[PDB]
Amino acid sequence: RVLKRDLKRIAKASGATILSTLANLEGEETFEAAMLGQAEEVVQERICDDELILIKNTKARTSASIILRGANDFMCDEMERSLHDALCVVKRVLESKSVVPGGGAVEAALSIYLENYATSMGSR
Amino acid sequence: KLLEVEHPAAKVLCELADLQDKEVGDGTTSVVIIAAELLKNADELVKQKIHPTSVISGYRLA
Amino acid sequence: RDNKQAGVFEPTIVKVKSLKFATEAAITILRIDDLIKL
Amino acid sequence: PRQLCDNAGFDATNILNKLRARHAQGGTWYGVDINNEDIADNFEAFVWE
Amino acid sequence: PAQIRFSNISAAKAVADAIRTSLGPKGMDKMIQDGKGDVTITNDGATILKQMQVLHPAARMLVELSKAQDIEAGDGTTSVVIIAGSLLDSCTKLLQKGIHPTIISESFQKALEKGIEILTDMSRPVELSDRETLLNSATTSLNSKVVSQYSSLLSPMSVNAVMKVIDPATATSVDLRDIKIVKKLGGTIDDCELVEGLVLTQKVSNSGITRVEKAKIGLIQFCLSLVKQIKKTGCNVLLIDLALHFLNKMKIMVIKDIEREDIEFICKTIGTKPVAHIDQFTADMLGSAELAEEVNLNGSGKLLKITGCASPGKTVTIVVRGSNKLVIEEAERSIHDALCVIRCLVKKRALIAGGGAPEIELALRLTEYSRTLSGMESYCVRAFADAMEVIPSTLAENAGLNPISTVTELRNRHAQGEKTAGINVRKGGISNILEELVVQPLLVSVSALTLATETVRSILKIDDVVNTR
Ligand SMILES: Nc1ncnc2c1ncn2[C@@H]1O[C@H](COP(=O)(O)OP(=O)(O)OP(=O)(O)O)[C@@H](O)[C@H]1O
Ligand SMILES: Nc1ncnc2c1ncn2[C@@H]1O[C@H](COP(=O)(O)OP(=O)(O)OP(=O)(O)O)[C@@H](O)[C@H]1O
Repeated sequence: RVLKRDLKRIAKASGATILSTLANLEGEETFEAAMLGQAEEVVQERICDDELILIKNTKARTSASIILRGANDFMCDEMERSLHDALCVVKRVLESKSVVPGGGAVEAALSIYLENYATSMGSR
Repeated sequence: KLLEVEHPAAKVLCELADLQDKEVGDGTTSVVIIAAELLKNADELVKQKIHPTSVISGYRLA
Repeated sequence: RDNKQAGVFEPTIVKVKSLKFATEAAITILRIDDLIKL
Repeated sequence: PRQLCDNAGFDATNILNKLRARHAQGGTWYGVDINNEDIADNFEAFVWE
Repeated sequence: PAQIRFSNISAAKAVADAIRTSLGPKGMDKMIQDGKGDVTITNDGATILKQMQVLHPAARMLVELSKAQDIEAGDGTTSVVIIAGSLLDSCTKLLQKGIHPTIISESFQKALEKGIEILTDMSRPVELSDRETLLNSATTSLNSKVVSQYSSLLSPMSVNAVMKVIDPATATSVDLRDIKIVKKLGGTIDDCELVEGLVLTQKVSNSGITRVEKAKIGLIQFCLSLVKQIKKTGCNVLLIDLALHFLNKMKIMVIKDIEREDIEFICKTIGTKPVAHIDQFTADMLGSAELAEEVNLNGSGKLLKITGCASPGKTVTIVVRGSNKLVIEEAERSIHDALCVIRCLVKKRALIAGGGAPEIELALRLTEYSRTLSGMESYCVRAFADAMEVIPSTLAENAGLNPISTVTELRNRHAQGEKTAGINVRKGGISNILEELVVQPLLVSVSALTLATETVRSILKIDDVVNTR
């Protein structure tokens, strides 16, 4: 009873292929050495109220997980959207190959240089 | 996207939202406040006996 | 405050294309000198 | 210097844009000329106050 | 009669007051709103006057005046409307003093014939056989148009096209009907192909061979909706689902869905004629060709390349590719503007400067000829010279300078110098026009003077209007 969207990140982790049907159009085969990946260690860690399954050192995943252990559902649901909002701030900066200090620092510095440049040209 | 003003001057600023998300994906309303204040300062130049041809060629070098 | 200490950073392509698109939009409206309706 | 170009019939924007460019280079005594339609050093031309 | 004379002038003055701001490359843009509520943003003066929807007959004659310049020259549409309206402005001051319009009409013809010989001696003659002078003059006017980065490549495509149809320095009149430009989606303008025969953008679907050597083409007009009499002459290419099966058994290429405007183009390439019926369809109405196939190019698509006409006829065709559909429709007009500018030199092998340059010497020398004349030729010809200064006065307005002080400084430059001085709209100032590479042919100015004078003579000859049912 594993979710479908969770399995798309698992098959992308170990580099395995998702098999929709086991029947190979005339019989039944398991497609050996095709739908299998590689890993190192899978431990069933004792986490309170949900015993989770962690995977370590897959083929090409680069992803992780943050276990937001708390007290109730009020503080855990608000902290999950806080982690998602803080993820996209650091993500959108460290993509594009160079950055600039913004938030009013760009236009305030341009208001002084372009005025001194305006007095250097003339000609209407 | 939901603002519908039936005016051709306001219809010009509708298409720059489509050129902003397809280029980078962010920035959209910072283009609008800059370009409208660009038009308001240039409108004061028209009353000060300046032709807009010097305003257009001066804006591309700025 | 200093943006280097606070870590407030913006990409360059959102700052370059904003000044590029806003002046080309201000050019097109400033080139309008006559109105024709049908 | 703007109303001095308006009352003399000169181009008020063509002189004042070249007058501020002359002051930006280091000209401290450059102003408008009532005879010629260009800028000139008023200290050298004996236009004093 | 004065209520109808001033009504024709003030209606024509309102037309010239709108189109004058779109003069030059730095002209002001316009906002056109049709009756259905849409908006269109464009600055072409021939496009604005088509969507003006005027109702006065004096304003409707300026619409026919705008189309009269594009058929003989193909360049300078908005330059004719400004001098036509400003001439009636100077005629309004003459009509207040008590002059009959039939004296101003004959005096404007003497100002026209004197205006031709002034522009003749001040022009620079060029050689038609030299393709280098034809290349730089064509890429000069194309730099101010929409397609400006491909002007150095599209200009030799128009030079080599006219040299295959028109013999150099022998023919005067060039018809622009027998030339065709095709366009397809995908590809680039950098790759070009000059086909001496014909090209169609249709397909050979569903004939599954698409390659025929030793081909004779017969244009069929009777719609097949019979095949043995086609095979009686041995025809292999036909030009127009149950009819598809029998034609494939007879091994004949089937190409259909052809516009009637393209039918006349096939009549001059190979020498074939459209048939009327099957019993009339014989071997006397067909042609001969050595190649007829569909080449699947990477950018040009599936085009029909037919070469080897071996018949009398002067046709050549240019294959143009390009990425966007809005680019290739402007690229077709880019070569068409290059096709028309070579047509201006084959009738008048001369060049003049641009940017308000020849209008200064046209206004100064006609004033000196008006000082020696008498009668009404001392006032109306002097008013003809005063209305020739509206072109540099409007070009100084669109350049961002003073409209009075630029033309006044140009009049002193032409009094001691020549036609080199003028207004440069790229740098925004008075400079040598021949050094900044801005040239125009002779017929863009000498026919704009002729058509605007004939319109004013047609306007001043109208005394009263009458309704008819
Ligand atoms: N961390 C920050 N600190 C201070 N100011 C910020 C910060 N992030 C963004 N800003 C400011 O907020 C503005 C962004 O406004 P907002 O996000 O409401 O619309 P927008 O993104 O400009 O619209 P669009 O999506 O078209 O570009 C920017 O002009 C920027 O100066
Ligand atoms: N490179 C240039 N520099 C200065 N003036 C120019 C230049 N090119 C054209 N002009 C001026 O612009 C006028 C033509 O105006 P415009 O370009 O708006 O119409 P057009 O495109 O020539 O119309 P058409 O192509 O139908 O003749 C000419 O009279 C000419 O004097």
